Amino acid sequence: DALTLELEPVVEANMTRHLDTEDIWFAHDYVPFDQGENFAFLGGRDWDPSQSTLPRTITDACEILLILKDNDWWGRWLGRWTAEEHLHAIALREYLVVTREVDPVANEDVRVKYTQVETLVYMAFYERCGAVFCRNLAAQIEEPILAGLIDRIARDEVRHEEFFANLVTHCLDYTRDETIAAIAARAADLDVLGADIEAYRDKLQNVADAGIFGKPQLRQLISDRITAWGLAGEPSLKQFVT
Ligand SMILES: [Mn+2]
Repeated sequence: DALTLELEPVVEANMTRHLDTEDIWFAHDYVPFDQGENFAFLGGRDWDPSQSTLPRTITDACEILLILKDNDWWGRWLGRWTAEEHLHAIALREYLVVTREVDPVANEDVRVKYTQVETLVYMAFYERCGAVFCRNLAAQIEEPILAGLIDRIARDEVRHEEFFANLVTHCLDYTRDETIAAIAARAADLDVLGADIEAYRDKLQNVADAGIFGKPQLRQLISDRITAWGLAGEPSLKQFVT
């Protein structure tokens, strides 16, 4: 269709950029397997609170990320983007279970319509949320392995945002008032990361209190993203700009 055909040269240029500037990392390289130990089923010991040494703010933030991450040139991009997201989820899970920093039972227990433009706009904001969250988190982590891991993730999220946001720029050029309306509607309705997670109210409040991510960070990044599209004085969006 017509939008897909408009976007293909932009998808190509961005895929080309993303590949030529790639600096590939592996989840397994950020996991201190030497510290791992058998659980009680295999003759070791089960988890208990004494095994966790990281601040609860840091582990709450990581559990939120993990939950979110677990859930044609364009096809080439979606496949690449998907694999990067997946990579993040593996690294986080493996770090967490090897180090025993959280109760692994909790996170392993099986018992517990958008237009195309609307979708690209949503993803640009959502990746920017990811990038701010992981940047702020990495900056508060003193444990160097984990700090390294989260910093890798943050750098990928910057790249994700750049890619989606560039597609949105081409949408603003091809089909302006549609794109603006989509930005207005997302700006009004976006919530903090993990707002949809059942029973995470306490964890969200804790990561907000630490300044990693909350309503103030969300409000500012929304203003910055609108501004970065050159839309800061656009009449229907000035109410989301600080
Ligand atoms: Mn991402």
